[PDB]
Amino acid sequence: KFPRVKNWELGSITYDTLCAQSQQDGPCTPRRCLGSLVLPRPAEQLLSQARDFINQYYSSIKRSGSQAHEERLQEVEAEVASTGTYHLRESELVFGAKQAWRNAPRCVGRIQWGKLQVFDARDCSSAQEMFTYICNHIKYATNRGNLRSAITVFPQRAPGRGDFRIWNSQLVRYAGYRQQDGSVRGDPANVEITELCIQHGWTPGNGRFDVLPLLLQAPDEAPELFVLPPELVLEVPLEHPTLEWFAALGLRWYALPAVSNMLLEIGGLEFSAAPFSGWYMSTEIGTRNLCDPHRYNILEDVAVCMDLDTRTTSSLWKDKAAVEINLAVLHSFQLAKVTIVDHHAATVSFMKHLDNEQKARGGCPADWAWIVPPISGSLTPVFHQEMVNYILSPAFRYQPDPW
Amino acid sequence: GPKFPRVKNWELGSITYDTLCAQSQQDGPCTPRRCLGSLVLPAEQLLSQARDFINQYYSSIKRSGSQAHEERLQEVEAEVASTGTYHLRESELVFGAKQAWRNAPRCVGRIQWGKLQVFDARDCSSAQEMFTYICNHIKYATNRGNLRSAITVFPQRAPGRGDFRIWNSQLVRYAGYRQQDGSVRGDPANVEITELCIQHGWTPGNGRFDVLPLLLQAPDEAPELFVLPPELVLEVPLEHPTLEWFAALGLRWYALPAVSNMLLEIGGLEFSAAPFSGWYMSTEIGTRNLCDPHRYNILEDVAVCMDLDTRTTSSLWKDKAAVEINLAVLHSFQLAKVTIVDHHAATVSFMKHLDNEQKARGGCPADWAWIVPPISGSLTPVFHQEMVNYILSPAFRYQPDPW
Ligand code: HEM
Ligand code: HEM
Ligand SMILES: Cc1cc(N)nc(C[C@H]2CNC[C@H]2OCCNCC(F)(F)[C@H]2CCCCN2)c1
Ligand SMILES: Cc1cc(N)nc(C[C@H]2CNC[C@H]2OCCNCC(F)(F)[C@H]2CCCCN2)c1
Ligand SMILES: C[C@H](O)[C@H](O)[C@H]1CNc2nc(N)[nH]c(=O)c2N1
Ligand SMILES: C[C@H](O)[C@H](O)[C@H]1CNc2nc(N)[nH]c(=O)c2N1
Ligand SMILES: [Zn+2]
Repeated sequence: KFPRVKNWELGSITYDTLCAQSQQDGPCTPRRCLGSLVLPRPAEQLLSQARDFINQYYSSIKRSGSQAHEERLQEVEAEVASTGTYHLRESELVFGAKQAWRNAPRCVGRIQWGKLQVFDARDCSSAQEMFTYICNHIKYATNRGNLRSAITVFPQRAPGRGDFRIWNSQLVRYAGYRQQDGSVRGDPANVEITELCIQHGWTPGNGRFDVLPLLLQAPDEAPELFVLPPELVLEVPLEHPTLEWFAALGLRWYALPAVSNMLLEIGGLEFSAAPFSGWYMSTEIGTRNLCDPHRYNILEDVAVCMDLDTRTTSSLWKDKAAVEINLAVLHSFQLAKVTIVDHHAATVSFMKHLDNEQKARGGCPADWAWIVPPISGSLTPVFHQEMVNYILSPAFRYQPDPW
Repeated sequence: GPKFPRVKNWELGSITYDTLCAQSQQDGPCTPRRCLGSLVLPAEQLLSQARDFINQYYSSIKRSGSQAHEERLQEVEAEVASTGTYHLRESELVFGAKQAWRNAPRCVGRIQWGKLQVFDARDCSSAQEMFTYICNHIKYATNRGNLRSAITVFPQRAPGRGDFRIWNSQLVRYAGYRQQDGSVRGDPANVEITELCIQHGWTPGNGRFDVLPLLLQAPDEAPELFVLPPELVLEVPLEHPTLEWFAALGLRWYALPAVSNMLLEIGGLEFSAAPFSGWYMSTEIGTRNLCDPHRYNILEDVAVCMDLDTRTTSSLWKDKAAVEINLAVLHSFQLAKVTIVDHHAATVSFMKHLDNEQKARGGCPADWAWIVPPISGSLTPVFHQEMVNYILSPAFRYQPDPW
């Protein structure tokens, strides 16, 4: 019934009781664990998700059962009855947004869950206006390098009609251009998205860090191409504290990590375009983005500059180079005065967050494989921490690509 | 598509469906409501388990349905009916032991499953004879440095009769002495067992690396204490290819990783004392044993020698040091010409193992968090491989400490 969660470093032990407020099923069954997969494959249902969410809200501001709580429940019943749907009040939205981040099992930065700038964008009618909002969000979130976490929430989905979508997977993304030789200049992860921009009229550059434009989609209309004003997009050239040759690799990364393809579910309403951003954890860039074989895959290159022995694996040239790369990122950011958090600091404050959430809620859904960073795993306290994963609502979801 | 778990590799973009999981006759800890994937520990019934394994045996020799097959079946239910247990034929045992290693979701060494040496010790009747048996195992398996995989199978559980048990978790372990100061000299993992040996008559050593004696338990007797002749316990003094001072730390490790407290379950029958052994992956010693906060914890020590800034996380001092320590392990094992495998090579052969298993059985149960190494996760290909975990049989199980 209630599972026992141990830390193998300290011998400490908790019991997750939060996991009973899970109303949504995951992929595992008693017969096989599938917890390592990246993805899945009526008035009544909405009304109870809403009732539950409203109760969560009035609880969150300790007014459960009071006057405004009663009339608000009746307001919702009344609106669903007559229309098959309802709408959120600004504050209610702001609550749900904070809560869906709080509930995200794969986010290691949740210590921050309470500090979130919310832009109400539900009064959007054109892709033009989407672009305007997307630009104010960026200017806000970037703040000359002192990064502030943000979300912008575009109009909810509606059964009569198509969705507001941002086709881009991230507001800021580097193009991936497919060469004659069947190789890739730029980011391999963004090949298909770079192809769409082009087909919808974009003139492409041909460097390895060409910021893609945005494809914005208003209901039931063709998507529209908007170029991001280059001064909004704060980038960081990568140099290395001791290695003078590093900078000449002309490596660089963008400051703002802002996901833009996930759906935000609150009280069983759905928000198909609701981009969110915080700040990077170094490993995201130094390890995944630059060292993944199916990304920029710079490991061999760097290591050769370091003059390490590539011939065998036991000289540990991959690990050696991986470290200098993450190192380079941290220095470069810290030097350009842009918010960055290394994997040690981040995981330490996630242990803290686990402890906060323990006393506050009786648990914390967490996805161990995603919370443990991609280098130096066991070197970080989270490695040694048993974790329970489950789905609480409000939530972010994956949704299908609009095309 | 197919109605079995679909299994993606994200570096390569390749897909497989796991049909092997259908063969799983036993629940693990996950449910649709919550994933417990990351948790470390979780007469009538006999006959059908036995029937199952006999069916497996006959499959493996291509004889499903035949006179010998069905006679063996008749033979087994005769024995159970008459006495409540039954006994394995020699080759049946060899098959099952190899099948339990093949079936183990948390071992990355499984590409070698077919090449294991099975020592039958079901005739053993004393703790002296147990000791002898263990000595031969260590001898054979150590093979002067050219390591050979082995298991020594002692007699099974009996209805109302005491188990054959090895009290030590591993055949070779270093002492852990609790200090009046609060600290621990030696390996803190081994505090209890060290204390259980002194209590049973061992005269303790003084060191960070004192090899423990064996507590061996014949059925229904107190455990007897046996000291391994030093010449049998092959150890590797640690040193660094280039950092000359490392050899001065006086760190060392033993060659033979030999688990000894696991239960081996074949077709219903339970072998409570059936120690097995292989060769190390570099990271077991260099990253867990030596760098864990709750073990030798030598990360700080080493970083000071390398002269890193240990006053801030973002110097990645832990990362740097851990890489040199892992490197020190490989160089030192290579130098002493003792078998070892680094995390890269190992993870590569596990991908090949996965490919093989797909073709042979249609899947491979795999505990992702456990397969992926404790440094350089995403640098090894297993990190990009989705894994299904489920329990097949023959199996190795954890089992309660005998005391
Ligand atoms: C504020 C600083 C933040 C840090 C340091 C951080 C860190 C991370 C990291 C390391 C991941 C793993 C992602 C990957 O490797 O692709 C992640 C995922 C995630 N984070 Fe954050 N995060 C931050 C802010 C936020 C904010 C503001 C939100 C929402 C408003 C958020 C919600 C999420 C979600 C929903 C995921 C899941 C990605 C997925 O399922 O694919 N995080 N975060
Ligand atoms: C041949 C060389 C082998 C290598 C390189 C290897 C590698 C590993 C590694 C790295 C682990 C994880 C250990 C940890 O960090 O706690 C492991 C676990 C395991 N291995 Fe192996 N293995 C080898 C041979 C064997 C053999 C001969 C057996 C038995 C026949 C075996 C059975 C197991 C089992 C049952 C586990 C799970 C331990 C647990 O559940 O705590 N392996 N293996
Ligand atoms: C808000 C926030 C802060 C932060 N530091 N980091 C993040 C994750 C970002 C950064 N670094 C990767 C990206 O994460 C994007 C979410 N995951 C992407 C994916 F891998 F799942 C694929 C497959 C299916 C869905 C689409 N893309 C978010
Ligand atoms: C046969 C073989 C080959 C190899 N390379 N490596 C091994 C694992 C050994 C060595 N290095 C770790 C140890 O694995 C032993 C089992 N690990 C789990 C544990 F240590 F946490 C505890 C708690 C649960 C109960 C059991 N023991 C075996
Ligand atoms: C298949 C596996 O689950 C996948 O490669 C995961 C592993 N852990 C991860 N962890 C984080 N933080 N981000 C990721 O994208 C992944 N990818
Ligand atoms: C807490 C977490 O489940 C635990 O620390 C696991 C993670 N992966 C592991 N993987 C291996 N090979 N060995 C281990 O001991 C662990 N420990
Ligand atoms: Zn699971």
